[PDB]
This record gives sequence, structure tokens and C-alpha cells, in this order.
Amino acid sequence: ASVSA
Amino acid sequence: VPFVEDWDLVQTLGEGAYGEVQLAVNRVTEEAVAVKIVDMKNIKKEICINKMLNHENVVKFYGHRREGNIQYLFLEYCSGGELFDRIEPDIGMPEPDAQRFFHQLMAGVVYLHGIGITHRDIKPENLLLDERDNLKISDFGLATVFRYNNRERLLNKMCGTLPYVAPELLKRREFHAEPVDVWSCGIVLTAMLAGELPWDQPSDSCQEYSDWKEKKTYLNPWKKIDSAPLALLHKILVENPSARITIPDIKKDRWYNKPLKKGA
Ligand SMILES: O=C1NC(=O)c2c1c1c3ccccc3n3c1c1c2c2ccccc2n1[C@H]1CC[C@@H]3O1
Repeated sequence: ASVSA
Repeated sequence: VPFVEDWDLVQTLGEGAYGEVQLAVNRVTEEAVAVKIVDMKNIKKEICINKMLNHENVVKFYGHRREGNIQYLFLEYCSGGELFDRIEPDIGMPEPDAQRFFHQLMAGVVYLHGIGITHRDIKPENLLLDERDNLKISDFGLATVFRYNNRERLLNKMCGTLPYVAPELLKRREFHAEPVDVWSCGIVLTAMLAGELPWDQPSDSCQEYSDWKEKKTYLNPWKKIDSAPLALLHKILVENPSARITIPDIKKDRWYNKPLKKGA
């Protein structure tokens, strides 16, 4: 999983 | 610089019937931050309060972003984990360590109260530690404003965690915010020094609490605590919130000011 700031 | 806004979620830090906290690592810088993921299937207020916070003993809030029904809160990563895990069952921890943690907790609470915010759920599970074991007050999901425009608002909502809640919360309709957080800090101190919580809740129906009001300190956990810190607890864990010691006076306490801990 990943997320963007 | 491309890719700088990309973070990989590499580990679960928390999980409960509300969402989860993941350790996020920057794809480029490798900076580590905690990401609170909540499915808005409350959060608005927590974010509002977090935007007011700037203190070394309070988990830093970097910002937030939402994609539809999911809100992402970027928070300071405290690699040392929860204070809860530094407390040895039925033992506690070295008094010097407890005093240092207590000093930092007070610093954070003084700060919060200074800007009119009350945490309302202070307990070891919500006190995190960074790489240098510095304490950080965490989770403002139950926090609220008790002072605005120099005017204090009495609270009435029953919230917190029973073992840590002040007696007035269970006996009075309204109550001042500050003494409630002071009480919780007292219970945390007891836990750090004895490795056990004094009672299930501060009610006359609870035998352990009645014994304390009856000053039977020869019983646990009080018999495990030295005279100096016990004298402080006697001033903090007072049923009448108006007679309970205030933080300015906790700072003047003998034990609070006793040299005990060597620098790192
Ligand atoms: O490091 C954190 N910054 C953080 O901001 C953070 C953090 C942690 C954490 C670090 C190591 C082991 C367990 C942890 N938890 C959290 C945590 C947060 C956080 C923020 C808002 C609501 C709940 C939260 N939790 C919960 C409580 C304990 C565990 O998951």
C-alpha cells in the first residue's frame, strides 16, 4: 500500500 | 523533485474499531511519518484541534488529505512506541525514569491547557516515545476546547477511560476541564511507579478507591511507592477537584524537583 502527501 | 510526495505504508502501528495507523516511509527521502487512516463511513474536530498544536511533547501534525470517504492524517512517528510498554507489570519502572516522563507529560499538559485544549483521555497508551525516549501526547479524537476568548467552558460529556477518569466525571453534571487531566496524569504516575492501576474506577462502590480515601497506603499499589512521590500522589488524587493540586503547584512539589535522573 502507498499514499501521496 | 519527482516522487517526493510518494509514501510507502510499510507497517501497522495501530488498529481498532475505528481505523488504523500505518508507518509511512517517503519514497525519496526515507523520512518516517505515521499515517492515521479513517473511513468516514469527529475527524473534522480532531483535525481542527491538531492544527492548533505545536509543542515538543505533543505529537506533531503535518497535515491531512482526503480521497472521497477516506481521510489521511500525517502525524509524527514516535519509534519508541507506547509508554504503556515501558511499564513492567506489578513493578513499574525506575523512579528516575518515571520522574523524567512525568516532567515531560506536565510540559505537554501545561502547553495544551495554555491554549485552552483538554485531552480528556490521558493514559500510557496515548503517551508515545520518540527515538530519544521523549514523551509525546497522542490522539486528540476526544479532545475539546475548554477556554476560548479567555472564557472557560464547563464540561459535561462523560468520556475517557474509567481507570484514569476523575471522580467528578461520575458524580457531577458539570465540571472543570483542567483538574480532570491532572487526575489522569496522577493515575499514569501511579502506573509508572507500581506497574498496576489502583482501581477499576473512582467510585465509593469500588473497594480499592474507598481504601485510598481511607488512607490505607500499606496496601498495593501504594506500598510499592516511595514516600516522596506518594506525597505528590496524595495531592493529585484528591476527590474534590477544587482542592486538587494544580499544575503550577505540582511544579513546586518536593519529589517533582528532586535530582534523580542522570542525563543520557
Ligand atoms: O508513532 C505514532 N505517531 C502517531 O500519531 C501515532 C503513533 C503510534 C504508534 C507507534 C508505535 C507503536 C504503536 C503506535 N500507535 C500509534 C498511534 C498514533 C495515533 C494517532 C491518532 C490516533 C491513534 C494513534 N495510534 C494508535 C494508538 C497506539 C498505536 O495506534
